[PDB]
Amino acid sequence: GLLDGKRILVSGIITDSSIAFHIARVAQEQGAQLVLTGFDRLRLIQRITDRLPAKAPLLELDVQNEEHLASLAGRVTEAIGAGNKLDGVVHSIGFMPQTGMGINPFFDAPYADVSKGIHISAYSYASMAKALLPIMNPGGSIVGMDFDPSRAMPAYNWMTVAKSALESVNRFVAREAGKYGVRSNLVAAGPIRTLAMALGEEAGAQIQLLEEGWDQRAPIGWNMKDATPVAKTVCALLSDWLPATTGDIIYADGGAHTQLL
Amino acid sequence: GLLDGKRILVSGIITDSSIAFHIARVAQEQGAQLVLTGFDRLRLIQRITDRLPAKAPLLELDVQNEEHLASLAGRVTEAIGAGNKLDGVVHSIGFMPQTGMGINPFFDAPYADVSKGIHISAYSYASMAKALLPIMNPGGSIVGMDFDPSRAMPAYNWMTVAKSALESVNRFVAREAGKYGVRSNLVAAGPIRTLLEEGWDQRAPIGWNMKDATPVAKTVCALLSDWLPATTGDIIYADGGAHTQLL
Amino acid sequence: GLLDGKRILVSGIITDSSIAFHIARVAQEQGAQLVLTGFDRLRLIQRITDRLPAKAPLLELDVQNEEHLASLAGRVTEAIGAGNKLDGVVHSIGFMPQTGMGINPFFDAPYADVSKGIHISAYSYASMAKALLPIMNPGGSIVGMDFDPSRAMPAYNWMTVAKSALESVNRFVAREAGKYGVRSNLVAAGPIRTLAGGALGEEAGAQIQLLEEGWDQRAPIGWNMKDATPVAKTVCALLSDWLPATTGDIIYADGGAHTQLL
Amino acid sequence: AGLLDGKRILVSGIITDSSIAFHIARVAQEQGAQLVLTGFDRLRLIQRITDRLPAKAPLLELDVQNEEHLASLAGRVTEAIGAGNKLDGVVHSIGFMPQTGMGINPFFDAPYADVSKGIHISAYSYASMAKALLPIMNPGGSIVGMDFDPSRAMPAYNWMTVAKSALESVNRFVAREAGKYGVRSNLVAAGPIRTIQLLEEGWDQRAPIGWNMKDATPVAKTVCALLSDWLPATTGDIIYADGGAHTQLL
Ligand SMILES: NC(=O)c1ccc[n+]([C@@H]2O[C@H](COP(=O)([O-])OP(=O)(O)OC[C@H]3O[C@@H](n4cnc5c(N)ncnc54)[C@H](O)[C@@H]3O)[C@@H](O)[C@H]2O)c1
Ligand SMILES: NC(=O)c1ccc[n+]([C@@H]2O[C@H](COP(=O)([O-])OP(=O)(O)OC[C@H]3O[C@@H](n4cnc5c(N)ncnc54)[C@H](O)[C@@H]3O)[C@@H](O)[C@H]2O)c1
Ligand SMILES: NC(=O)c1ccc[n+]([C@@H]2O[C@H](COP(=O)([O-])OP(=O)(O)OC[C@H]3O[C@@H](n4cnc5c(N)ncnc54)[C@H](O)[C@@H]3O)[C@@H](O)[C@H]2O)c1
Ligand SMILES: NC(=O)c1ccc[n+]([C@@H]2O[C@H](COP(=O)([O-])OP(=O)(O)OC[C@H]3O[C@@H](n4cnc5c(N)ncnc54)[C@H](O)[C@@H]3O)[C@@H](O)[C@H]2O)c1
Ligand SMILES: Cc1cc(=O)c(-c2ccccc2)c(C)[nH]1
Ligand SMILES: Cc1cc(=O)c(-c2ccccc2)c(C)[nH]1
Ligand SMILES: Cc1cc(=O)c(-c2ccccc2)c(C)[nH]1
Ligand SMILES: Cc1cc(=O)c(-c2ccccc2)c(C)[nH]1
Repeated sequence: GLLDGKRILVSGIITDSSIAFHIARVAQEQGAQLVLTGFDRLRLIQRITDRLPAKAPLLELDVQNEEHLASLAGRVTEAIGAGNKLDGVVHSIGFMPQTGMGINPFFDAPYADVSKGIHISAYSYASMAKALLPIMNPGGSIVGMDFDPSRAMPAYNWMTVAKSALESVNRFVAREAGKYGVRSNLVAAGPIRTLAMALGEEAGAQIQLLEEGWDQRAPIGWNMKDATPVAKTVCALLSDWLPATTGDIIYADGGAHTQLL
Repeated sequence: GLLDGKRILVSGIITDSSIAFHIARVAQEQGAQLVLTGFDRLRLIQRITDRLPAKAPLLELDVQNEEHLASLAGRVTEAIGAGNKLDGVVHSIGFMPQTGMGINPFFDAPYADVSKGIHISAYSYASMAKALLPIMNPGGSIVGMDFDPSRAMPAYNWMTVAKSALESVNRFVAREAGKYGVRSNLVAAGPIRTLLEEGWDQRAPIGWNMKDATPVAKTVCALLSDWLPATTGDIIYADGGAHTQLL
Repeated sequence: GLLDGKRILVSGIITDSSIAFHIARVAQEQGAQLVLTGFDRLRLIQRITDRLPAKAPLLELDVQNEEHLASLAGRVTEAIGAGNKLDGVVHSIGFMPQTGMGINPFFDAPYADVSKGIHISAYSYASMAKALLPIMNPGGSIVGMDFDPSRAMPAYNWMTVAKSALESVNRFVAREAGKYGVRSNLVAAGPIRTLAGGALGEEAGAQIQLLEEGWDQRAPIGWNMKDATPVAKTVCALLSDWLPATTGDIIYADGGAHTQLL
Repeated sequence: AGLLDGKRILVSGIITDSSIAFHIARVAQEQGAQLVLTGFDRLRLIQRITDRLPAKAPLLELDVQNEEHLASLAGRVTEAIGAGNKLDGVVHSIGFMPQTGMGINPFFDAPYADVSKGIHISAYSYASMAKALLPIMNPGGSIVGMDFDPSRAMPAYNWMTVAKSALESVNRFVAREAGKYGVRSNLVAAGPIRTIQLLEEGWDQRAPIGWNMKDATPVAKTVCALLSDWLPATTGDIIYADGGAHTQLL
């Protein structure tokens, strides 16, 4: 069991297609004891999380709510049992209003929308670490989800900016986590056909070119309908097998980003 | 001169130590016709800009004020004259509340403070391009100020995250600017004493003087010129070559 | 164990301080079945490899010898048994004459010396893959050792150039390995006190001390140069099935030093 | 009042009038630079090509694989520019890779002897030229080399990619040496030029300001900008004159 006896917090489950769902499933398969955090539709998330191989407490967490962050540690402790701490934290949270991601021109995203997206997608990574590092064990691991933002691309627009910011946040979180003997890293994954992944002919064709370029580039290929390789990479970072890796990005994209054509 | 007859907008002058002040001075020395944008203390900024070698109209621009952005192009046109356009735009705007940049712990910066900083330091680069690209000429150049955020460091804290965001914004602005025949780039400058640093002069193969902004100002002018015509969505490093050296 | 039943080739053992020795030890502890390759002093290497927790066949491999590479696959097959293939290959080979790595000025390294170093440290990664990919299994993993060469530094000189070339070789090897369902990655490690101060004199002794001490200061989780286990563990992670979508890439086992400025 | 007025510059790498070096030399001359040219192997043919440049320039023989040429190069340049005068700029536009390590030939089928000759000419020689010409270079000087972005693998480019990865590393070490003379060292990572169809086509779409492979002037202009006094704080670095394609995914 890769994660045998490890207590791990998993945020970001909304559907069974969610990257977090797959992380949670693989982590449980690998012996982990999870705590799950959900946003807004908690009774709907519970029906989904009931599909996971093992039972796990579900706690409410809106990263934009300062009360949820202030009480999160006390609530996790109550769930895992007093005297027990977390060995891992998984941030699989992202959000960008349609104005900043999709068909809307780059220049037409109002800052209020961009700011909500950066708050949820990038700032919250620090918010979660701030809240959960006091209840984390030495040898611990914080993992976040990334989509390589080193180059501009169509449609992604302001979410590309939020990922650029998240990569910077990660590096600063590693400085803090280090003080606790905790590692902080991001998994930069290739495109995964979640429920969200209708937009019209132009954008439908844009996502087809990205998805098709990914598999051509990827020397080992890229299956967008399979989230298991991503989930297994997060679990590798949660394990004890990458003990000298922190403030870094691990690419689970089939190698696509290392190839030009 | 390097920018003879070029009409260039320069934002970010507050003191004579400001990076923008040096860009403006070197650009004027190189034949550029300037339009200057100031923020908040406009009568004070006019006292300071009067110190440059040539006269230049001063316009108010608060990047957080949507009215200023909506009228900016019409106000620049009025200043340079109807029928004339900008050949260059310089973004030398940055801000981060003390909670997000300095001795305050990284985790203690409230998001409202971080958001104001990202708005001013990163989002505004797109706001200025959106406002000024319709009144820009083919062959034009938009330049922004950067401080290499690729690796974390002490104190820079949330301003590093704003810089990381600005680098991403610049790559997207280049896609838009490109439709107008305009280049968009950032100058990742070394530390400058304008109103962390010592290792820079050692690391830099050609050295680094923090008390001198002229090498940074010159690089911005090179990017504003016609001598880097195939460079866009990129970062030019004017830091004495420190970022390429480990020790 | 992490590598239970996996047949893995490990090159680069010369002493028990060797990074490869630690990879081999951790891999055996994790259930791997090993084949070991040695250079020049085979009787010497056999004495060291006898210290590993399990017995493993030792084969001769000089990466500059074309006969050694041409017969390597047939020799590995003979050792693991016909009908069996490798699930992993570990390249822990590096060399740079004193002329190009150390106190000697950068400009004073003759090309013949630079070329031998690039041959051993960078070209050989492709040579090993060319030789061992026909006898590798889908799901396989080739791992190479790296030292972050993205920025220049004192004394590393031409070995930085060899690492810069090796990083490029790896990306091309991933294109080839990919056709076999094999991944190809590098572990960019922080400095480790292997067998290979005072020897270089005052000036350079102090230079390598600042470089080495900068790693623990920069690394948010610290850096112990007297410990190869974290590096060995990362190689094993790359050899496992837990990074299945990572290829042509570099994994940094440096305490996170390369992500920090100061 | 040209960009490079009165600057004495060495330009290596002219073989045809399609050569990137030919365009650097032409735009440098147009900008006031006094040039010294170095040629390889077919020197009488290289003289026929340089006679097409705007101004007269001495032509010297330089085979980067020849140790005698490198050892005498400085003395020969000094003789050409005049005793008491030094170089303000050096341009390395030299590259070579046998067909075994670049093209349709499988990556694994390139023998090391071929790879080594290519790395010698394309990467090591950048340090060889600096070693030879830095003693005869002025403070404020500039050494520029030609690059093709090797940060990601691609088809055909094969071992040449590895040579450019090595050259980028050599450039960073040359900056440490050049720095002692008050000299900068940089590379121009240029987009593709006709001096492969997917490279050449994919480039103009991705590049926000477009990319014309039939035009070397934008590349020549960037080299001249690096040779000028307008990038005085840039060393050990790479300037991308590629239309901006490398900053773009699609
Ligand atoms: N789907 C892909 O192709 C892909 C690729 C790379 C990276 N990612 C990243 O993976 C992560 C998860 O994406 P996914 O594709 O699994 O999508 P998803 O829609 O299943 O999950 C995003 C999650 O964020 C949560 N969330 C939104 N606002 C929140 C708030 N205020 N507080 C707390 N939680 C909030 C949502 O409820 C949801 O659970 C994101 O960071 C995303 O950017 C996705
Ligand atoms: N100072 C350095 O060492 C250094 C190094 C690299 C990059 N930079 C960057 O260079 C730029 C200029 O900084 P500086 O060092 O000249 O300092 P500064 O104090 O002179 O400049 C910052 C400018 O931003 C302006 N500004 C702030 N909020 C604004 C708003 N809402 N609307 C309009 N203008 C606003 C200020 O008035 C000022 O003119 C910044 O973007 C900074 O991040 C600075
Ligand atoms: N020691 C460090 O601090 C450090 C840091 C990062 C990377 N590395 C890398 O780790 C790898 C192994 O080095 P190490 O530190 O364990 O030292 P080492 O001396 O044990 O390893 C180098 C190995 O290369 C072998 N070798 C040399 N020439 C050969 C040839 N022609 N054919 C076959 N094998 C040959 C040697 O016999 C030796 O086993 C190298 O690639 C090195 O660059 C070392
Ligand atoms: N053409 C492109 O698409 C392109 C793009 C980016 C970079 N480059 C680089 O630009 C440089 C010049 O290439 P080019 O496209 O102008 O073609 P080219 O063939 O005209 O230039 C290469 C030059 O190197 C010289 N040379 C070769 N071996 C030599 C030796 N042993 N000693 C001395 N000189 C020697 C040749 O004589 C020739 O003049 C190369 O470094 C190349 O990699 C080319
Ligand atoms: C390829 C890709 C990357 C992402 O980050 C997201 C994403 C963005 C916001 C919220 C959730 C996922 C999507 C849908 N696709
Ligand atoms: C080294 C350095 C980098 C910067 O970005 C700024 C800066 C930050 C906000 C506003 C103005 C300048 C400073 C003062 N120094
Ligand atoms: C820090 C470091 C990096 C290296 O690559 C080697 C090395 C160089 C050549 C051969 C073997 C190891 C050493 C000793 N140290
Ligand atoms: C795109 C591109 C890159 C290069 O390096 C060369 C090249 C290779 C060897 C010698 C000269 C140029 C060419 C022709 N094209």
